[PDB]
Amino acid sequence: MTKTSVDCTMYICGDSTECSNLLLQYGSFCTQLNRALTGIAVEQDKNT
Amino acid sequence: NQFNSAIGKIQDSLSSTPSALGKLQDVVNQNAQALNTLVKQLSSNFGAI
Repeated sequence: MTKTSVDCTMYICGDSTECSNLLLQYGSFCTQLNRALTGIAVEQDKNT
Repeated sequence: NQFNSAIGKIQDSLSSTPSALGKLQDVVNQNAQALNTLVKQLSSNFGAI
């Protein structure tokens, strides 16, 4: 499948510092989403 | 002779060379890390004081 990566910060905020401080203050969801996104790509490379 | 030698080669490879159990390690990692998250989430303010 297509290997997609999503910048959680930008996609949620899009170049907004105060939105960034809110979301970092909200927890560490961006890591998990990113790092599953990776896992899922490197799994695509491994299927092929 | 041959099948002995192959068993011995498996013995060195699993004795010295690392990263041979990457699958099982990865599973253990990925579980432990889901927990360390969910714990580390347990200390977020979610808008509260």
